[PDB]
Amino acid sequence: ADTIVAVELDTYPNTDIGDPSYPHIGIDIKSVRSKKTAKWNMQNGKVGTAHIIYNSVDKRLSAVVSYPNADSATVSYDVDLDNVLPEWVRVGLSASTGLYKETNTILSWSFTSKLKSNSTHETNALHFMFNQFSKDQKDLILQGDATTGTDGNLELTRVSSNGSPQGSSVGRALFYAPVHIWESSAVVASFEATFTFLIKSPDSHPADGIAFFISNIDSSIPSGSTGRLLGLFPDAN
Amino acid sequence: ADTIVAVELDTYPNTDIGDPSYPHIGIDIKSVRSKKTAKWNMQNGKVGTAHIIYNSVDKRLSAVVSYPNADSATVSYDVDLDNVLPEWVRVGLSASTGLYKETNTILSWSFTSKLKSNSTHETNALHFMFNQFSKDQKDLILQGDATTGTDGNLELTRVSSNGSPQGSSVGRALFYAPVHIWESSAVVASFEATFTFLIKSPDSHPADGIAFFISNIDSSIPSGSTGRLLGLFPDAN
Amino acid sequence: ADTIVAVELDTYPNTDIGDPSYPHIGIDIKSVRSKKTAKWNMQNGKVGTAHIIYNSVDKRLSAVVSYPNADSATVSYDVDLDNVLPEWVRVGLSASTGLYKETNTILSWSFTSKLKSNSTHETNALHFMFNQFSKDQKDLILQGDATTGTDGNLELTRVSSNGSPQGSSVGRALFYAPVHIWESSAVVASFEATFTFLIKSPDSHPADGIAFFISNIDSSIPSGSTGRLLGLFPDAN
Amino acid sequence: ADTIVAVELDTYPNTDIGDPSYPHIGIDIKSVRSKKTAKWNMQNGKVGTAHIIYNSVDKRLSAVVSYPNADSATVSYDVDLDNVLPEWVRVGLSASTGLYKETNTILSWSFTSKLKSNSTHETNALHFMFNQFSKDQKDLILQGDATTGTDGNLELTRVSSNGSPQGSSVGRALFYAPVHIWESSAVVASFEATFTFLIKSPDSHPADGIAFFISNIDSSIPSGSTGRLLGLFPDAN
Ligand SMILES: CO[C@H]1O[C@H](CO)[C@@H](O)[C@H](O)[C@@H]1O
Ligand SMILES: CO[C@H]1O[C@H](CO)[C@@H](O)[C@H](O)[C@@H]1O
Ligand SMILES: [Ca+2]
Ligand SMILES: [Ca+2]
Ligand SMILES: [Ca+2]
Ligand SMILES: [Ca+2]
Ligand SMILES: [Mn+2]
Ligand SMILES: [Mn+2]
Ligand SMILES: [Mn+2]
Ligand SMILES: [Mn+2]
Repeated sequence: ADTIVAVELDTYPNTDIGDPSYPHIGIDIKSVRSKKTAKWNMQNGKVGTAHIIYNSVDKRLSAVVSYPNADSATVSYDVDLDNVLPEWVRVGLSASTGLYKETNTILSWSFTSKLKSNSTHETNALHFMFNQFSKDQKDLILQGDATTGTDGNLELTRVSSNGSPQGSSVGRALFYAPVHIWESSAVVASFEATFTFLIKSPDSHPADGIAFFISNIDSSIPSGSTGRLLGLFPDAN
Repeated sequence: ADTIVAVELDTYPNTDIGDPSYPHIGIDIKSVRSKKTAKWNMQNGKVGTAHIIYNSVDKRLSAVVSYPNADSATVSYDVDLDNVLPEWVRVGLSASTGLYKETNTILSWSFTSKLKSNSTHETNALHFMFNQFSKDQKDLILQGDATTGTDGNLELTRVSSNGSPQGSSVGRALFYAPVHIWESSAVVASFEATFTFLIKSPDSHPADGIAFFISNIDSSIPSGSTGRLLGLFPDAN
Repeated sequence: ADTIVAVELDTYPNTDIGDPSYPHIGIDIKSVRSKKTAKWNMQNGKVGTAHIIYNSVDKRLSAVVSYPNADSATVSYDVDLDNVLPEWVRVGLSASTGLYKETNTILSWSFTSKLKSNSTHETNALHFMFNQFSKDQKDLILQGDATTGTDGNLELTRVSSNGSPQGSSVGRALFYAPVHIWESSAVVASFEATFTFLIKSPDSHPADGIAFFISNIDSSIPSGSTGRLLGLFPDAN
Repeated sequence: ADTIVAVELDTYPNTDIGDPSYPHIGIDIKSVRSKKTAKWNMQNGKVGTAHIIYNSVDKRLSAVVSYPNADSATVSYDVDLDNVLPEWVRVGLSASTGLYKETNTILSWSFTSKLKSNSTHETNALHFMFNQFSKDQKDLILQGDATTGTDGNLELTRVSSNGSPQGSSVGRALFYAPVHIWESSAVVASFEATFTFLIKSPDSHPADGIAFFISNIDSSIPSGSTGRLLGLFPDAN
């Protein structure tokens, strides 16, 4: 199986599997059952922003999600990524819908990674910023129903030509190049991620959510991982 | 008086005011009596690196100092800078010598600051990087005995033409422009600082140390702040 | 007098001093009589973008102004800034109105400067990005009628509370810290500037324009430099 | 065949095919016969730096190579990359040796790319910086004799364990992710590349050289492209 570390923007409460009984953001370490969550007052139809940060000194993964003029939800968790992820990984965005749906539109996404090694100003860095997604985005690996082009945005889950979301959908987008997330002889390693999203739900409740994730290089969507599994996990264990 | 927050690379143990009995790095919040320290195996004559980081989500100030192929000293401390520093500040480097001395040479210094406000991708940033210091460095405010030019380096404390350090010296270098370190309506604020130094001590023990600090805009060297006071504090309270 | 190098977004044709007979962008070297201009199809009421670039290898100052889905105006000019500007300067934005007016609103502004000196990876850099202007913006020097705060934007020229522009107005905003624009022993020096603006003209013709400029550190608005002079030049020579 | 645009640091004069009769840097557009060259006083055994720049406004490709305290060679050439390369490409470094040899060691390599599209602050960027090359560098595609690890450096051509260069060698290193070098609806596109190298020649004359290149995504070393062809071209046409 794959190794996943993720920050979920969970819109649908699947209390049977651990979700609190309200929209929330959480930190998932190899399991859809978040190690820690925070209430999130999701706003249907409004553009929002997520900020994820981490550094090997504090060994603390934190995320902040917010909407213009509104309280922001925050969540942090102590975790040493050296003990969880392989040295090389791929970063990406994932979303899904089940019985209930929503649009999982990504307007922009940026990522920065730095590795300071045992030497004088010897830093390795990787940075990419997407504000516009073209039809043939060769530096993105699209999996499942994810597509680009429609208004220059990234649609993680399927959306009909009229613009309405589809249920039972799952999509992901990973940056093409592998990222060196940590190293034995690293003095300091850190990364920062940001993305703006538009979750619009016409029907009853919105579902199922969007997630920023880090995984093994050769990761792919687990079968039947639509709905509650957010296109990240094979089961709800 | 001034408001100081500093990370000190203390080379001389003044146990009579709280210093551990050995070279150490510490975090000073308005007092030379560190709120927290960590043992530092300073290496006479070798070039070292310091990394200081902070973000408003974790409200945790951390620092890492190291030398090539050698264990690195680390220290962290929970502190909300909103409650301690004014909204606008100046950032700088400080050093001193007392009865015993050392060179407090700075080979490079970089700083990055970011403020994410309540809006879509509305970030304000400031970044500067010095690898070479010229004789007439107009974007630096030099105080006390600090000078630039000698090999394109920054000498915080006085050094004779032959190259030997002087005792009873105090110097500082602050970036010219004020930095917006935090704001009431900020979603995320963070800064990162790095500098490489060369502490060389000919005589007995090395003293007194170097420090990265943040202060009120109009800060200047307190009288008699040579020695143990590191050019930052008026007294040892 | 001051030494000015500027890229003007000239909205009012002052043909008797050399302006082409239509809105244009031009490059001014110590004179409001542009060394080179390009027709600019200015769009009243719409937000636009300006990009200014320069590097010491090509010794070529270029600018591009554009609006979403619209042709963009471009202008370039060969000029070695070493022979025109002092080694240290300040960068800023300037605007004015005369008999006719317009709003000269700045929504964001970023600047990057790099100096590569005679050494291994010895680069000095300066970077700032403003997307939000606060009421007490301490890192900006405001001159004339320039103010910040109204929607978090920068108003270069006077605007009444109801939102209508005033005539006979002149304003400027300069970054606080001096910028090292070039150095005798520099291998490569370069800068890049970007700002989005909103020029709205209720009355007859729009006037007078906005400009990005580089000047001697102690520059201030020349008396009577409203109107055609764009708050940059003492006269029309 | 492949589409190549390259800046060559040519150490061996193959006057038979157009080379000036001395070391030189040149700009190659789909042919080893440089469209333009500049004399280069290459220095055996010393670490040097190369800076390549380009922007779609001036449509000018420039390069600067230099050594500490020494004159630097410069070369520029007007060329619209839109008319020569695919929209998507890969960037890399190439080197070779023939009868005569040299080490083609890369100490560091950084690259920055930006695409400003028809919208408000809608920039796409890619940036990577290598100062240390590890044994298993997964984000680099190594072709031919290129290897990493030896002192954390990148050896483009073969080097015996004792440290001496081999003749008849060819190697390349390309960044893993495709780069979006230009787009029909782009307001401004630009890139910047930098790398420090160490060319050491024990024998007679040094040969054959190093080159920074941009090519179609699926590019590979042309057969028999050792020596004068710098691992870039199939023949000397
Ligand atoms: C012996 O005490 C003196 O010297 C030490 C070391 O230099 C300083 O810390 C102190 O303030 C005094 O000046
Ligand atoms: C003498 O000719 C050979 O050597 C030179 C220099 O090494 C190469 O340029 C050439 O292609 C051949 O291999
Ligand atoms: Ca759920
Ligand atoms: Ca002490
Ligand atoms: Ca005019
Ligand atoms: Ca040759
Ligand atoms: Mn959940
Ligand atoms: Mn101490
Ligand atoms: Mn004009
Ligand atoms: Mn050649």
